[PDB]
Amino acid sequence: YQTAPFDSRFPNQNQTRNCWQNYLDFHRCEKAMTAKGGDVSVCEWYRRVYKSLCPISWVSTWDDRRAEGTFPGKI
Amino acid sequence: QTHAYHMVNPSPWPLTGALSALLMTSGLTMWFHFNSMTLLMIGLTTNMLTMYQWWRDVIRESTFQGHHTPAVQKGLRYGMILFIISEVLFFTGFFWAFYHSSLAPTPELGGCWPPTGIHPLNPLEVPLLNTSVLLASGVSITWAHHSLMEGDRKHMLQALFITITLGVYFTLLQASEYYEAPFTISDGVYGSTFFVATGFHGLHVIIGSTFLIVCFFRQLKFHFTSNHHFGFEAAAWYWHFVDVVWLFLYVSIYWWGS
Amino acid sequence: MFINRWLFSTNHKDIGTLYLLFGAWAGMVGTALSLLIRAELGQPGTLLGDDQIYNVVVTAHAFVMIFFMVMPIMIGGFGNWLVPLMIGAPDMAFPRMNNMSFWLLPPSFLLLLASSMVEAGAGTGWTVYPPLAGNLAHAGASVDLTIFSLHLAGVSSILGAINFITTIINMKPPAMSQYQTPLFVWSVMITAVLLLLSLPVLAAGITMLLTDRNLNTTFFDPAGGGDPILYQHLFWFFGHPEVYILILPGFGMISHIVTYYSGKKEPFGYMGMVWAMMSIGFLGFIVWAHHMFTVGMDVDTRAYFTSATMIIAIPTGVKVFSWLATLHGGNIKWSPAMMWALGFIFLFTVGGLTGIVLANSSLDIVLHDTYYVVAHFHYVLSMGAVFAIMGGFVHWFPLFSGYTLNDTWAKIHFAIMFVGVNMTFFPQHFLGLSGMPRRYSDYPDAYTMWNTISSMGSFISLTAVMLMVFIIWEAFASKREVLTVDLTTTNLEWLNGCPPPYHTFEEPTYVNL
Amino acid sequence: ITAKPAKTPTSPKEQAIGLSVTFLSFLLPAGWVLYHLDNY
Amino acid sequence: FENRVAEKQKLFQEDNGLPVHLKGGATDNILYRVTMTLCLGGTLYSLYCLGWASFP
Amino acid sequence: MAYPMQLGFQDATSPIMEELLHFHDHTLMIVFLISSLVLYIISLMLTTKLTHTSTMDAQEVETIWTILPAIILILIALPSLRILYMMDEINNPSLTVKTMGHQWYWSYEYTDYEDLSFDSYMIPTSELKPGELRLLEVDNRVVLPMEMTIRMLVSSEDVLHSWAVPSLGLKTDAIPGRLNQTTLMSSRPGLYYGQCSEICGSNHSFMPIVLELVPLKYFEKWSASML
Amino acid sequence: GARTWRFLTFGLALPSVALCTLNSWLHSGHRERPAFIPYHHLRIRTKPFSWGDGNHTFFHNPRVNPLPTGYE
Amino acid sequence: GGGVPTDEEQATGLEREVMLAARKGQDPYNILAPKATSGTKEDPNLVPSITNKRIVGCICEEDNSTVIWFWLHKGEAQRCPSCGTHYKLVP
Amino acid sequence: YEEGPGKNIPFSVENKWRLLAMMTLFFGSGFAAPFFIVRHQLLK
Ligand code: HEA
Ligand code: HEA
Ligand SMILES: CCCCC/C=C/C/C=C/C/C=C/C/C=C\CCCC(=O)O[C@H](COC(=O)CCCCCCCCCCCCCCCCC)COP(=O)(O)OCCN
Ligand SMILES: CCCCCC/C=C/CCCCCCCCCC(=O)O[C@H](COC(=O)CCCCCCCCCCCCCCC)COP(=O)(O)OC[C@@H](O)CO
Ligand SMILES: CCCCCC/C=C\CCCCCCCCCC(=O)O[C@H](COC(=O)CCCCCCCCCCCCCCC)COP(=O)(O)OC[C@@H](O)CO
Ligand SMILES: CCCCCCCCCCO[C@@H]1O[C@H](CO)[C@@H](O[C@H]2O[C@H](CO)[C@@H](O)[C@H](O)[C@H]2O)[C@H](O)[C@H]1O
Ligand SMILES: CCCCCCCCCCO[C@@H]1O[C@H](CO)[C@@H](O[C@H]2O[C@H](CO)[C@@H](O)[C@H](O)[C@H]2O)[C@H](O)[C@H]1O
Ligand SMILES: CCCCCCCCCCO[C@@H]1O[C@H](CO)[C@@H](O[C@H]2O[C@H](CO)[C@@H](O)[C@H](O)[C@H]2O)[C@H](O)[C@H]1O
Ligand SMILES: C[C@H](CCC(=O)O)[C@H]1CC[C@H]2[C@@H]3[C@H](O)C[C@@H]4C[C@H](O)CC[C@]4(C)[C@H]3C[C@H](O)[C@]12C
Ligand code: CUA
Ligand SMILES: [Xe]
Ligand SMILES: [Zn+2]
Repeated sequence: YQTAPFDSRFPNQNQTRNCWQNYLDFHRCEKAMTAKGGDVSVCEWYRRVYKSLCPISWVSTWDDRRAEGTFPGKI
Repeated sequence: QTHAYHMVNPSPWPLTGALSALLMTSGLTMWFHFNSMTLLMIGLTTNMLTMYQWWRDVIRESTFQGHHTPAVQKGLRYGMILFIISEVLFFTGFFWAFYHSSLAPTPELGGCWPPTGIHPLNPLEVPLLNTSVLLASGVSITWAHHSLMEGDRKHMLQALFITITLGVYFTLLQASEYYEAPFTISDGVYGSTFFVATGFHGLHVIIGSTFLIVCFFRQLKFHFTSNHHFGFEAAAWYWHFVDVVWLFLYVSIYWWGS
Repeated sequence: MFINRWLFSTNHKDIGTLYLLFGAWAGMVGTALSLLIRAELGQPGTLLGDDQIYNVVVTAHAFVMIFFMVMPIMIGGFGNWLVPLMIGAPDMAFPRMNNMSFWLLPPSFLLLLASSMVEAGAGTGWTVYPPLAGNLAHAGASVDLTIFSLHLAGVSSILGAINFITTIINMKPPAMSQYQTPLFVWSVMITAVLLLLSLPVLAAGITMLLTDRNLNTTFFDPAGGGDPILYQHLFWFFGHPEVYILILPGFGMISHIVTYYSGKKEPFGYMGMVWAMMSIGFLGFIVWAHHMFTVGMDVDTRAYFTSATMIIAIPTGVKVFSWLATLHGGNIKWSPAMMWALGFIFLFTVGGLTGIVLANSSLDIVLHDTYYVVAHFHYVLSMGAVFAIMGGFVHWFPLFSGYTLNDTWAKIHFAIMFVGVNMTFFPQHFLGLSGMPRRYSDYPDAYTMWNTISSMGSFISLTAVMLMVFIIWEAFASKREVLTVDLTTTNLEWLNGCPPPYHTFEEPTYVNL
Repeated sequence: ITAKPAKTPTSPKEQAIGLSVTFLSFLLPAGWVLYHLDNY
Repeated sequence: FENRVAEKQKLFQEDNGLPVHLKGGATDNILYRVTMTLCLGGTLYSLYCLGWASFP
Repeated sequence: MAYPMQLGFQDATSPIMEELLHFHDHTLMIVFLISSLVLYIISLMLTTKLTHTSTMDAQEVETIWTILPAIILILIALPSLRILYMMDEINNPSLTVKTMGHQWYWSYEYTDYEDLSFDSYMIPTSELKPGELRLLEVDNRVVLPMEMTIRMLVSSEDVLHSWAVPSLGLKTDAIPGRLNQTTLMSSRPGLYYGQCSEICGSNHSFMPIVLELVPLKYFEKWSASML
Repeated sequence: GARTWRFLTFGLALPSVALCTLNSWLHSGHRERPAFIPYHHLRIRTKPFSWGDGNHTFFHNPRVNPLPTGYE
Repeated sequence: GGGVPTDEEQATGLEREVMLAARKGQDPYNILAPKATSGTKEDPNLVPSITNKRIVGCICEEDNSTVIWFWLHKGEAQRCPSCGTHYKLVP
Repeated sequence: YEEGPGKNIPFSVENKWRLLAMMTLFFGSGFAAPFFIVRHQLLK
């Protein structure tokens, strides 16, 4: 892993949804693996991609909203 | 003159209207920023005085003085159509804002439409009733038009009264809707698009209803002939415009956007 | 009698005179703002010591020149004076509504000068983009007063558009088809259609900005799901038609001036000139996103906007070549108005061609938000509009006033102005190519030489403006009353004398089929 | 264009006065503000 | 109601030199003065407000 | 960076800026030629005592006046659009860097592996080291590997800004709530300068961009030292 | 003619309004309000409103419109 | 049911004058385009006027975009300076 | 209303020197205004 590869779902200059989708994907997968006592290494691809693409302040705001119960995406 | 056009007497109403615009805008500024409604209420008063006296004079010039030859009437027809076109393009801007927001919902909304936490109105309840009301009022205003062309005073007044009653019913239903809505103008872009688009539409319904009421009183005073009644035609065109904007709002915001 | 005539007017000529006076006054304001801009940039470092005030000066400069100088002069002034005369009509369709289009402009201007005097002004650019124009980065009344100034100007021009379209469609002689109306009348009709369709979209967008600033809407605020780029689309959907609004009446005046001073009865290729203006008007609605090539839109969208934008060169070239073919074989009269019109054709062509450079999205990445854009529009808009206005002013001044100008003084004025504008704007191309951003109060040291020259140019144009006022004074001071003009057989606006009586065409023209 | 002789001809001297007053009306107020920018 | 348009046509066509905004009689004069006083006074008040708002 | 008395573009540092230089040369030749032809024909129309003032037939000449411009526009559009599609063309970046605009400075995030981030402020004129450039120097430069495809993601934490580096052919608006992507590839080491290119208030003139392009080994040493 | 348009008014248009009125009146009961969640994209306050305490929307309904801090 | 006034009953001022003149096939307010004669010296176009001169616009050939404007004076017929068509003023 | 040269304007051209005063005040006020607004903002 060097950086997030080209993703044909997000081929344009606006990459907002690429960051968002990988953040959701990581947290949905982390919930599925924890809720069984499973293994979060399965979620690693999504973690590396969102960490690469997403502004630190977006990740930090989303994290705070998940802990507050105000995150508006479905996890 | 040996042309058929109207040389208008020098008039103060353009200047009083221009100053009413200054007072309403400086008044909104002084309400939003300086905690005061004074200028705004003066501007609203001078705006209503200006519109009353200007359109009174147009009635004096036409019904009482005979200045509306066929050539003048043709100009007024073009003027009202061009005015309605400018109002269509105004609404187009709000529809553009609605489709921009709803077709590409941002992550702050939950990346979905309607946004997370928004409970839209059921479009089959009061919004469907509002649709039947304005469509019915388009039928009754057409009955009024035909009664007037056929020389039938009683049925013109009955049809126009029914049209106005339906306009008022829409306005009271929308007022009630506004109060019962569990979302507000501050509920993000969903509230913003809903209240600004339907709010400008409700303003046009009140304007349209007011125009129909002017036509009702002019008809009671025998101003219209079976052949010459442009104020009635203009109010009917404006009323159909208000109906058609509603149908677009209903399909776009209430139904497709729910 | 004075208040009845000048405050309660229902006369197209008097209202045209009010618009010309208003526009000339606004031009002094806009010129003063332009000289403050070039004084700040005239040497490296800070002059005003306040970059918020610099940004307010730049913003006001543009609003004054567009909304209070060009549109009032071209449409309110020449339009109201000439359109009824050129179609033999006794006035405008809505002579009282016409007076309200005029009287909305002083209040509009007052709201703009209030924006600049309260808080720290609206230092937004004339585009007023959020979030800079929002209630956090521009807290206070300044931006709201700018929005209201635009509302009043917007209502003035929408009602004026309704009046011109109705007048031109409904008030010609019954034998005169639309294909027997003069090109200036076509240019006003088409401008009025663009105003009618574009200003309501601007009104929707700045109303959304008002509600985001004051009613807790979020049309342009990502926190509520809004999008700053939506404002840009609404603004430029108006803004591109607006630049064609600013030049089209100038195209009409240039057609009349070139025809007149070539000693011709008619412009070359009349139906081609009508086609070209209608084509430019139509295409002007489908190109707006060339103002947005750096905001992150899709490559195919950039390809479309590049291609559509370049198409406008075709009808535009037909007009340029048609003006040249009107000169062809003329008995040329080297009047000052002809000099303005020839200056127009050349300077408009240069600016139009830098437009075609900018149309290329790829190159636009490097030229966007640089002085190359500033150079482009000061050629095509600033010099185009101004040269067309000065040509129209010196041509029709004797019609409006009954008095002649001193032609030698008017030629001196032209010569000074031609030197000044070229010395001011030509070097801005170099500044843009070499990467100097627009909307800057100061610049890296490398950009000093061309900024210095540009600022020296701005003072030469000031000398021309001061001379222009003197020349107008000398004409009213000397009172050389017009007797005759040539070519009245193809210039109906002259046929009632100079100035024409308060009421003209009480008895309409006789035109048979 | 043809015109009657000037009803009230403006001599070279009258033009120098007109030009001078015009230029001063532009230059003096702006000059006063720009000269005092330090004091501001 | 009764059709009294002919009586209003006679009033508004009387050869008395009045402009149409005043031809109805003394009530027109009163409404005009109220309108123009509120407009001019309101405009003077808006300038005062500008003077106030122009300083901290 | 620009130099005194410069007329044209900064020397190209990237292959796409090279393509833009060659495309501008082609287009400028056409601008010159058309400008010159219009001025020439004006002088030609104005320099003869010969006259023809009767009605002229326009139909034949208007074919020439529409077809020749249409051909010229196609000859500009073909290479313009080839370059447009080249700067969109899928590439595999080896590095992603974020930049966030602020009133009035840039921050940079290198979060491919480490959480590295820092702010980048204009050096005031009173603090410039001898020989440093007024309005262009920053305290913390954007360290990047040369000869490698880099993905830059641009956004804002407040108002609009625009992240520009003329010598690389780059300009991408910085919009809050939006992540705009561009590709960066430097053919050379060195320092490459740019300036905020969307009006963002009083200090718009004073929040520059400085890239520092170094061989990959030195980029990796710099990254490692940052832990 | 007028006779036809009156026929449509009374025979189709007003009967439609009567049926939609019945539909509306039958579904008019108060819905149970949802749990309050202080979502950051809702109850926006960038400037106080220019009426009341600055925190109430113009047609605020206590039963169904929570404030930023929740139901009154 | 009646009760709506007709134009015949209630039109007034210039509207009524236009209405009454159209019933008689007259056009005192210049609503209609006049039909040209052959325009020869024997058959000139007859230009009504309430005064001793009136502006004539001559569309010399159908579909000409250029209209030729001139004052036509009381007295001997005048000719369009572009096509030579004759016009005679009839006060 | 009065008709003819110098009579179709809201300002008098009866006296060229009074005209020069009025034109000077008219265009001079417009040109001065931005200098005095800048001064006003700087003195804040
Ligand atoms: C009078 C006003 C006016 C006119 C008429 C135009 C005309 C054109 N403009 Fe310009 N423009 C502005 C005023 C105007 N513009 C303003 C004010 C801005 C900046 C707004 C802001 O950001 O503040 C601007 C900005 C602007 C941009 C955005 C640049 C950026 O911000 O990065 C672009 C992009 O495509 C554009 C292109 C054009 C084109 C292609 C034309 C065409 O219509 C030109 C067509 C004319 C010709 C081409 C010349 C004549 C033709 C011939 C002689 C025939 C032969 C020619 C060829 C074969 C090429 N202009
Ligand atoms: C019609 C529009 C127009 C006109 C005429 C002008 C005229 C001038 N402009 Fe510009 N300008 C703009 C429109 C115009 N401008 C716009 C839209 C912007 C962008 C704002 C933004 O970024 O948001 C701009 C920005 C702009 C900038 C860039 C600021 C920056 O990016 O920081 C500069 C820099 O030099 C400039 C300079 C000038 C100068 C020196 C003049 C003049 O001094 C040139 C000489 C012309 C005159 C002196 C006019 C004379 C006319 C009259 C006085 C009327 C007479 C009336 C009658 C005869 C009836 N203007
Ligand atoms: C019943 C049917 C219709 C009712 C009409 C509305 C009544 C009051 C206002 C009148 C003006 C309406 C026009 C549209 C403007 C803005 C918003 C109006 C829509 C409305 O009334 O929305 C209300 C908010 O009003 C608000 O903020 C307060 C709004 C009051 C101040 C508005 C000021 C804005 C004026 C803008 C002027 C621009 C004009 C454009 C000119 C263009 C020219 C080119 C919604 O209530 P809420 O509590 O949030 O949610 C309901 C919760 N139970
Ligand atoms: C409670 C109120 C609060 C809200 C306030 C806002 C304003 C509300 C106003 C409603 C509009 C009332 C208009 C009344 C016009 C009456 C004059 C009229 O109707 O005039 C007629 C001409 O029409 C004409 O000018 C046609 C004139 C058409 C006017 C068009 C009106 C639409 C105006 C909209 C206002 C702006 C909306 C924009 C909002 C952003 C006269 O000709 P006839 O009818 O042929 O008569 C002659 C015959 O009798 C002869 O036999
Ligand atoms: C933020 C707050 C800012 C808002 C400020 C609003 C601005 C100004 C205050 C408005 C004051 C209006 C007073 C009444 C104006 C009535 C105009 C009218 O009705 O004009 C008529 C013509 O326009 C016609 O018909 C058809 C056109 C009728 C137009 C009615 C006026 C509407 C004004 C607002 C419209 C904006 C449009 C919305 C789209 C963006 C009549 O023309 P006249 O020349 O009078 O007479 C001709 C004679 O032959 C008649 O016998
Ligand atoms: C001949 C013409 C007659 C002119 C008379 C003008 C009419 C009103 C004059 C008094 O001015 C008012 O005074 C109130 C204070 O004394 C203000 O309260 C305002 O401030 C309150 C704050 O307590 C808020 O509730 C409201 O914005 C508002 O009432 C109110 O806004 C403002 O209009
Ligand atoms: C962008 C357009 C600007 C173009 C520049 C105009 C050209 C200069 C015009 C003259 O302006 C004046 O200059 C004087 C200086 O020459 C100033 O006197 C100032 O300086 C004098 C001498 O130093 C003192 O005696 C005075 O008291 C003092 O006010 C005076 O105020 C100012 O009106
Ligand atoms: C006939 C032509 C028109 C004539 C115009 C007449 C103008 C009337 C002047 C009234 O002045 C008012 O004074 C109030 C008290 O001084 C202000 O109250 C407001 O400001 C107060 C400051 O004490 C606050 O308590 C509140 O926001 C509010 O009461 C209010 O803004 C202002 O309008
Ligand atoms: C009695 C009177 C006659 C009208 C006349 O010829 O002057 C009639 C004719 C039409 C009547 C109106 C229409 O029937 C419609 C309405 C019917 C409602 O029941 C009363 C109000 C209402 C608005 C009526 C008022 C009044 O009774 C009117 C105006
Ligand atoms: Cu940041 Cu301009
Ligand atoms: Xe507007
Ligand atoms: Zn003829």
